[PDB]
Amino acid sequence: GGPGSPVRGPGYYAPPMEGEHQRGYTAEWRDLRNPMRPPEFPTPWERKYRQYARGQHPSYDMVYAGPMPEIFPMRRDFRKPTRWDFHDIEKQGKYRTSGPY
Amino acid sequence: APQWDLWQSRPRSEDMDEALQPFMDMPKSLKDRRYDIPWWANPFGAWYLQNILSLELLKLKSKTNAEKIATYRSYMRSLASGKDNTMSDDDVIRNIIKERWKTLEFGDRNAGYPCTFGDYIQFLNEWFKSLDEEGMQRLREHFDRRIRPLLAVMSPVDILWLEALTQNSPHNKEQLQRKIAFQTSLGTPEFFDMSKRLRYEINEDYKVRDELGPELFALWSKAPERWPPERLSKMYGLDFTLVRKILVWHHFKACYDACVEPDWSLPKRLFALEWIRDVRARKHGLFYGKMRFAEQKITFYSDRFLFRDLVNRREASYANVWEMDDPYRFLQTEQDYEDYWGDNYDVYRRMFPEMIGRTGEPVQQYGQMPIWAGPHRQHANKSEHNWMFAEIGVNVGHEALKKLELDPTNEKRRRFVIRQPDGTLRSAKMSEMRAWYWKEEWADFRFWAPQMEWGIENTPSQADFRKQRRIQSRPVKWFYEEREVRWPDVINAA
Amino acid sequence: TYGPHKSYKYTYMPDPRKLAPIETTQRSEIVPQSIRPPTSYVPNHETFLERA
Amino acid sequence: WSPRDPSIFHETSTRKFQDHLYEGEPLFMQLRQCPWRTQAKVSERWEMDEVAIRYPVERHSAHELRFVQAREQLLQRSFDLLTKLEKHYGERLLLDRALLEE
Amino acid sequence: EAEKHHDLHMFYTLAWWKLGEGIFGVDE
Amino acid sequence: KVDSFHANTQYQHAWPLLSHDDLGNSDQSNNTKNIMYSMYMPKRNKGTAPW
Amino acid sequence: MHPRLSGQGVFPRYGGGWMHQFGHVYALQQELLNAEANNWFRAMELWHTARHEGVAMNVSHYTNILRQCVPPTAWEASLMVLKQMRRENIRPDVVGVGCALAACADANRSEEVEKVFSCF
Amino acid sequence: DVDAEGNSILEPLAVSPTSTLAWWEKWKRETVSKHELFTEEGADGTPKGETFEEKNEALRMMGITSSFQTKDLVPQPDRQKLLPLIRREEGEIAGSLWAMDGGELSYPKDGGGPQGWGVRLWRERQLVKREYQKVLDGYRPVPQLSTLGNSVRTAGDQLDIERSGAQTPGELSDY
Amino acid sequence: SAIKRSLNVGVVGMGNMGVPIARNLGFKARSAMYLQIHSRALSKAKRVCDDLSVDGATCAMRIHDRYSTMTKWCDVIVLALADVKASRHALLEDNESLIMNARKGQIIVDHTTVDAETSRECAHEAARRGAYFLDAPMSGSPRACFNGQLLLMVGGDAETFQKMLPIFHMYADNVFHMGESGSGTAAKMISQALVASHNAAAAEALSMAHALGIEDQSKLVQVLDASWGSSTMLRRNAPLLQDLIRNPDKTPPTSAVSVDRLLSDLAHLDASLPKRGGEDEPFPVFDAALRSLAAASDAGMGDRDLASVVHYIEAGEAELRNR
Amino acid sequence: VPRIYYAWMRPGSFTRRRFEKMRNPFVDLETGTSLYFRDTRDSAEAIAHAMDNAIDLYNEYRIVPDLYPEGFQWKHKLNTEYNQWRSNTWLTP
Amino acid sequence: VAKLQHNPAPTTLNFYEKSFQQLSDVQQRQTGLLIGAAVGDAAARALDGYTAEEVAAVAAESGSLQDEDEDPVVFASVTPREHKSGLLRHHSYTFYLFSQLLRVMATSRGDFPVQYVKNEWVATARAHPDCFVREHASLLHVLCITMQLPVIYPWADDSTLREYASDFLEFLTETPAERAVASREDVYAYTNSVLGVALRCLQSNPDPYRNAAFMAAPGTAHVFPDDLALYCPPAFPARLLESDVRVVRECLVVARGAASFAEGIKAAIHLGGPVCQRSLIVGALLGARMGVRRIPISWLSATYDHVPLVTLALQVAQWSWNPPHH
Amino acid sequence: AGCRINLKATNNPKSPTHTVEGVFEAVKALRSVSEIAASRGKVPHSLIYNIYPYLEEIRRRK
Repeated sequence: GGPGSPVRGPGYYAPPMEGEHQRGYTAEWRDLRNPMRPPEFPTPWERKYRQYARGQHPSYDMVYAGPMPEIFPMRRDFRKPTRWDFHDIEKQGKYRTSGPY
Repeated sequence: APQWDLWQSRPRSEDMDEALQPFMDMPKSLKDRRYDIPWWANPFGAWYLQNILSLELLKLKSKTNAEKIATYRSYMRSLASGKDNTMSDDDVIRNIIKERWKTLEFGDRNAGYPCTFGDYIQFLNEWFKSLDEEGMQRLREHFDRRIRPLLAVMSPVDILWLEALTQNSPHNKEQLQRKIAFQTSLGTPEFFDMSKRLRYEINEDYKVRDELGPELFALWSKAPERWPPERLSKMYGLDFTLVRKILVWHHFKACYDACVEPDWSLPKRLFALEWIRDVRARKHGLFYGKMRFAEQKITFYSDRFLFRDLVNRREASYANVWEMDDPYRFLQTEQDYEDYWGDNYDVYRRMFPEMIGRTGEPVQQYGQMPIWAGPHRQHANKSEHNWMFAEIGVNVGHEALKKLELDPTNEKRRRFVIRQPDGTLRSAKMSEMRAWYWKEEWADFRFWAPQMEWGIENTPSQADFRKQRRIQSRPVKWFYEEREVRWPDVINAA
Repeated sequence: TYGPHKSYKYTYMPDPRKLAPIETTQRSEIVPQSIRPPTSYVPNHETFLERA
Repeated sequence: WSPRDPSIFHETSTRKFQDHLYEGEPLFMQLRQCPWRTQAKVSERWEMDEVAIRYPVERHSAHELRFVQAREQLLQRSFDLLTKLEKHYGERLLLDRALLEE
Repeated sequence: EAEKHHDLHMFYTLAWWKLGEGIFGVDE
Repeated sequence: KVDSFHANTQYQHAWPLLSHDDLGNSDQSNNTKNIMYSMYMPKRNKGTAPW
Repeated sequence: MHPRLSGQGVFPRYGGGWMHQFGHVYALQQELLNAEANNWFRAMELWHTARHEGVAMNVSHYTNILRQCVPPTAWEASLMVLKQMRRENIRPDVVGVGCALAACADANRSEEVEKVFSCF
Repeated sequence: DVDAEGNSILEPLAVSPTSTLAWWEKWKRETVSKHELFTEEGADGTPKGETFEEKNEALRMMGITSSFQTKDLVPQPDRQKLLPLIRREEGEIAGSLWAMDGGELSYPKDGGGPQGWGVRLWRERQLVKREYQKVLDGYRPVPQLSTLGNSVRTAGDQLDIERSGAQTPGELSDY
Repeated sequence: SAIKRSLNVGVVGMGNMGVPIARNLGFKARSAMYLQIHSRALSKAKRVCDDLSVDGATCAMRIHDRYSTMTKWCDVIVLALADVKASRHALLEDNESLIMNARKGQIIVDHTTVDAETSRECAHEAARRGAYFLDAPMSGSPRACFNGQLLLMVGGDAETFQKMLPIFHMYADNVFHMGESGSGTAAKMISQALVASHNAAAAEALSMAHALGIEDQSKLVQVLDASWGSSTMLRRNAPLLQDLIRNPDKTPPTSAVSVDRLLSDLAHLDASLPKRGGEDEPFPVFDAALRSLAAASDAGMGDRDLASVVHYIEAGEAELRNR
Repeated sequence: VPRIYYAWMRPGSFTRRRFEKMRNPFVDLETGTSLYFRDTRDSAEAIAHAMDNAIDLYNEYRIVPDLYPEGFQWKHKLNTEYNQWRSNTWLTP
Repeated sequence: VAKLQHNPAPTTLNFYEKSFQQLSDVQQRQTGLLIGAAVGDAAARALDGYTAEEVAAVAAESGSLQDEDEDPVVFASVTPREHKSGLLRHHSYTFYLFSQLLRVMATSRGDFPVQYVKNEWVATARAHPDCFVREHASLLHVLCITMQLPVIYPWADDSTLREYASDFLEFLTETPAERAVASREDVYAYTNSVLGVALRCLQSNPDPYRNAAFMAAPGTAHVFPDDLALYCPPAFPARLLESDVRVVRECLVVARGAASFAEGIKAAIHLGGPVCQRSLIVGALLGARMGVRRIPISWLSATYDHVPLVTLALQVAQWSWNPPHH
Repeated sequence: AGCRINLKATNNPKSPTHTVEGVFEAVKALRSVSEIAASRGKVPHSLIYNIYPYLEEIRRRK
């Protein structure tokens, strides 16, 4: 990533790494897309959050409110100028259309 | 008048839509030539008077009615046995009625026949026109119960043959008799016998509705705490959905058959979860889909601790939560009940995913800092609009920390503020605070926290910055005034 | 009723905020617009304008 | 702003007071200004407290006393206005003059 | 335009009494 | 005349309570017939969809 | 004069951790299951408060209630507790029944001890 | 008919007392209360009212005698095997079973075509024909004699059926 | 006792000035009416309901095609048809007419401008039935209905008028209680006569301006407005009148309020004025306006705007010559 | 071709069955459908080759493997059954 | 069911009307104690010094009433005798001293030492010397001030609440001249019994008065009704402690018998005497007993300092369940 | 399922039999989970489904 990027290694595979670099890339670096546990805290306060750091949200019966997807015609881009959207910087940008539905 | 029962029909307006295709095809001249006649003066009507006088006989129990009973008993005793007629004197009338219905034929009135196909068709057309919406619904119910079985079993050739019989025209009957295909394919009474089973199933469904609806309606309206829909369905053998739909339909027909508008809250109350799920609005030509999971997350079968957490949450959770349960005890006033359940119910159920006893947060107010300009500038800050400000920076605006950042108990809340168009400074309401984060569209209709288990598995156990924070909060008026503070020593009273 | 669903108040299920009322208030409610009378320096509007 | 208008129904229409929720906006009210008081030959503003809304705990007798005291000020103000209007047109407008004595 | 279901009524022009034995009356 | 011409060509009557999907699948009644249609949609969208 | 413990990191995950709308529930539950509590009047009043507040109570709450009644021998309160458990079909524990029997025996209510040692 | 300010206000006209809605509201009003209905709750933690005996006692206390005294009299739409089969394939047969105000009808379109009465009745005929083939093959019990079937009966077997009990063709064969 | 309920209000006509009333009631009901929408054409009624629903109402709506259902459902009815003949058909003449079939306490209001005798008969037979009838002729354009600015001249029981004020104030700004049993119809008759007279006067005045050689029509209107004589009718018709005079061959536009509308309204005045024995001719300028409007209607221009009188003043004078 | 074409037209689906019904109003859904997406345009020939029995627009493409190759052979009764599948114009046992 | 708005009816009557719906079941009583105390004191203010016969005379004189116009006593329009300034125009000195403790508690966010408010109270006393001498070391004054404390933690045992309140009672009973008091222990015991009564009231107790009598301090049978006094453990100020105990006894009796907040407050005022204190005690007990949603919203809007005071009560209620310092 | 065929390595990529032959060859080579699990000596669902006690079945017997 270089100067401003926090990313430290490629997403999935990389060249062979040695010592602390291999240890970090394999185990210790932040993996923020993990679905079972979030990134791990230092030693004295990982133990006391061990049983909060599993899963995502305790309810597995969540009734989906909100709009239903459109399957025909399928749109490619949903980009419109908006006046009161304070999340437009994030609403922009390509994202993967892969989810539960 | 005031009764307007079936003997003296309510007068109707002209230009009314005709019930049958040939009467949509009426020439207007012939429409006008039609004369306004009572119902019994119709040939078919008069014959039906001859048929229904026995229905009068079974009730109006006059001396003349007893004499007619005697005469009809004598006529019916033509049966060799006679004992069956003797025991059936209470219901010999239905035997004559069945035989009279059988012996009906269409021809010329002036001839030996009672009425023609045209008169019968006119009677049907106008009888239908004389029906209100309730009457039309009852007619369609009769069709469902009686004709659909026979019509479904019967072949199109059989229906055309019956049409020929009704028209009673010798020439067309002879043509059909000439046609070979019409002769061969009619005689399937063994197949037709399925019609009674079909009729029995349709009638038992209608019976479920019309007879088992009022009973469970009364029970659920009396004590919904005692007999809620799930217990009702389990103990009556019916479906959960069918019982709820029966209740809704009965209430709405009670409202519609009167002239009282229905309470739209009932489908929402009996289908809260389904109302949130399946009740979106749609546009033309978009073919919307269905979402099966609210979110993408790891399944609970993948870990022993996720499995235990789900089991504990389910035990602490309801299975079907109704308008009477604990989570709705905050609707202490009838107006609260009505406003929550009538409209904006989607808003209220979406304000928070989890189920709590608040559906929102209380608002409060802040003091305006002293304006040393004074009344020269007291007019400012009053506008035509509500101005909302939400805090940002580090330590604020993180989705992962949303529930902690807008928690009233947190020393570091996000500090939203609303200035009203009258200059008042107030805090934000839970929905306004929640509108500054990413959308969260889901609900939990069965977990109710207060019924969590405790004392078996859930037995929770256990620098001067806190002192400095208490100092910050503490009042500091003593700075202006071990020389301990004492009450004033009164001097004027000495 | 007009809609196919004899069970729904609104057949098209509009967002419950589509129906939320919009109140209003004028700047006149807050502050008035007084008019400062002409002075001997600018007795009339033409003098005001030529001075401007 | 009805959604039946194809220009208001489009996703990028600004004839709305919101976004992502619905299209258009049902009947709503807004108040314009009418700066034409001064077009009139005699314009005046009368300062009187509200009387038509009852205070949270007031009793009917006091709520009526407020109406009475406001009636007194309305009477005096109308008398002054009629005097100045008489000087303006020059005619006689206090034709009755039966109430001011009391 | 919603149909008014006039075929319901057209199906009544037949002589269902011939087969049903008073089919237009109450159920026994 | 403009209002007479501008008819409702845009909206459709809402979904009944227990209505099916446009593909015919349903929840709590139609099980193991329900199909997943998240893989037919385009891989990427140039702006987050309402869902 | 404060909830014994209330905040982040002290309550089970499956409940959603700490929901601030149920702080009263959590404090009431901790006071109900307070093992150091020895005021049987306080126990009865807390059971009534929990009854009103609709917090589900297990057999351990009743066990604590009964345990608080032995030293003073409020055998009648113990019998009322047992009656309420019979009414609600909450099966008492061996230790809870033993506490009731101890209260009655030390109160010399031999008739009541005989009756209790016939239902269980 | 008077608001706080004292002026008159619109009052909705009273509903007909003979209406079912009026009877329901009246019955809710003067009938007995919910808390007087049962004195003690079920034996095991559960409120009384599951068993048909408790249900009937409660209904009598409420002033109505149940038409379904025992579990055997209430119908059960699980047993019906032909109606569900026909419903699943082409649509509901008891159209107007859930109708209100003349809407929510599930009947075929009046325009004779690929979606009309002729085709719908032909397909229903096919399904009932399939079930009749099942009856012939012996998987299903033989149906009883029907009025529509009785209406043909060689024109002479009707007399035999009438002189006999003759509920089933097997009964007629034994006769 | 009764049951808490939302009063049922129905709207019958739905012509040009009928559907705006229903739209205003639907927007401003706030879930207190359960509005009813009657029309001879159920397609028309359903179209009104669908457009109102997609635009967004605050009340439920019920479509009606025949008067019996309206009678039995509605607690209050408002009827705004095109012609007095249709008003009679709906109110009294039809077999299932409302007044002839009115329930105890029901309320009926008519906005169509009908004859004094028609209103008298309607109110009398409603009183016989036990219901209440208010004759409430209205003035204002469909634009004014959309803006909620209509005049209503209600004649009937003060009790029912006071009770119905909340419903009137949803589509009518200026609502007056002229009295009872035809007072509103008399007021509307007088207003229509005055409108006709003032329209004729304005047309003649602008013709005078053109003849004398004034082409600054806006400035003339400003002078008149600030001056001692100026009519709302002149302010309304001034631009069109100049546009139409300056190019005499130009055909007048068509408007909702037309020469035939004025003539039908004034026929009721011609019927209701007294002194038939003395041949009832004491009103010369009113007669002259009637003459000019009749000439305009006979010229095939009866469906156009009231400003068409300019091209037919001299035609009316020629007809007078023919006497 | 739409992007959801395969989900729409997957054999045995609700939408595919509805399409088959609307293409031939009186098929037998259990056997009257087609496995493939190919639009062979011989529907006119199928209706021509096609009393009051179901029509299979894909009959010339269908092969019902004849069960019962052996067993009892009654002389007084044929080896065929009534209500038996109609062969194609080329199919042979 | 929504009526036609022929007049511009207000959507909501009071600012906090809808905010009180968003409070938990216990929080409603937690807030109701404070709000009802304020409402009762503000209702009693206009008739603070009036004797029983004089309040009866006021009721007789104000004899014009509509259907439900109002009762002349609750917010009587009678001209008061003593001209005051600031908050004393609408509240008694006891409630003036009460509100400062409410504010200190709100900003403190839970239990706190008494030194946080010692100086506020002392400044109030220096500001109003006459009321300080008239109401200091009085049983009614001390108890009226001290009813607040339980809302810091609605369910705490009697021992915990009494040890917590010992400091406030120490400072409120300490003399300015260090000369003497009638009986510090008797005042503390009588205050503790009624404080336990209030704790029971917002504990949703079945019979708060009976259970508080059972657990009352030894030798404090007189404050309780003679009916409940049958079972109670045996053993400076201008007014006498016996008079104060009697007055508290009638106020607690009317609180017991009250059928609703307004009826109880009117009954409390009709007795006259120290009406502000009587109505404040009755209002606190009734607000703790039945929630704040039962307080007349018009009375809450009529009280002078409702807009700051309700916010303070909301802060205390929602902070009492998770003090940051614990 | 999903299938992709590359024919650019054949002498005549335009031939018609190639695609069908390739699809049928791939289907022949494909093995079922039942066969795989039977050949390995374990249940079929443990190779497809995420249930946490399946972790014990990939370890050896001890």
